[PDB]
Amino acid sequence: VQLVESGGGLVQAGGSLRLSCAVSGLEMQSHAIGWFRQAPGKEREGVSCINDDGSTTRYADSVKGRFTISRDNAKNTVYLQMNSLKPEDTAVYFCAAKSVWFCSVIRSHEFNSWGQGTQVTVSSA
Amino acid sequence: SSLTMLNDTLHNIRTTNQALKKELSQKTLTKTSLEEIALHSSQISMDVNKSAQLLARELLHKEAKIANSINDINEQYLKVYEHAVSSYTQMYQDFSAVLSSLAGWISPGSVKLQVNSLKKALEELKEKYKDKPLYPANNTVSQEQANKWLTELGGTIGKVSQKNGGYVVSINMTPIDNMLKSLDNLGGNGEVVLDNAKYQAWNAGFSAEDETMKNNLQTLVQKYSNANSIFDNLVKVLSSTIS
Repeated sequence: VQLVESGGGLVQAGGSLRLSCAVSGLEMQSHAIGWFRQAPGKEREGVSCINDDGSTTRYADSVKGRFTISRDNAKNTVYLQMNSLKPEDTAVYFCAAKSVWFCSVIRSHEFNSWGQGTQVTVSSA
Repeated sequence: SSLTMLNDTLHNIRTTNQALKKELSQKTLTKTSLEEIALHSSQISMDVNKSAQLLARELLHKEAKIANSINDINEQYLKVYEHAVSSYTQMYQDFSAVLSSLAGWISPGSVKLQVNSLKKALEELKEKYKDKPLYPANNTVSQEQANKWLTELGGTIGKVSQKNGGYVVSINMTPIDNMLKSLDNLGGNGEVVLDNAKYQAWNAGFSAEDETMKNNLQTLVQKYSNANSIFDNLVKVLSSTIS
């Protein structure tokens, strides 16, 4: 199983980014996939999740209404559209997959596979 | 020879009926088991088309012009039981994954339970199978047609639901509704602490829920196999009549 994130970088507060996760090594149509983020000093934090057939998506309170998660079981890709970015959002962003089909509450210790992460840095004036 | 081509296709159906019977007599239906059942019942439907396409009175002498009756048992009976088995099995398998995650949602506190994790998982189960009816696989039918099949599948696993264009036999999610309402009644702040006695009734209750749903599925599998056995007996008579 390999999860590879791209789409991070530098962006001004108020701007937007689209993260992409390339999933290789698992029947993607059967596992929930989510996004976590980890700023240095702070603890890893669940961001978003989408269950195996996409009938439910979940978002942390801190990103509800600003982020949008989507998955393309065909292209083996999961996306996170990140709008209205704030300095609080600065962190390494990880793509992660579960062994089960459902999201439920996003909890790091319930996720089976992890990507290397990609940096998102939001700078305000 | 076309008469013998019919007998070769009728014999291919019984060969598939044989494999179908074995698959359905396994205690646990896996995702692999469902893939095989879909192929067989699909192969059945194909040869039922070629049979009708390709299409002594003593031996003929109840559920079943020869082509307008074999295509009737498959289209309005075998295919219905088949898709009902597929949808309910997928639901039950997804339910079993939630229960498997239950152990990692309990800890001492006297027991602390992650009510929020359990509730949201079951909510996803309900949302996922709201538009996955037992019957029909696509589109809709008349309210009377939907009710005819509810009686045939059972009000335990099915319920007639209104959808765009007509009606369907949906999966009865009352058992999931039962669990969600019970979880709401616990209150809390995302987690709850249950005295040992109350948790014991809930753990055993979860296991009983599982067994009830398993029994629901096995009963439905039984009806599909029974229908397949009636269908095989009809094919039997033909393979010997043409011979």
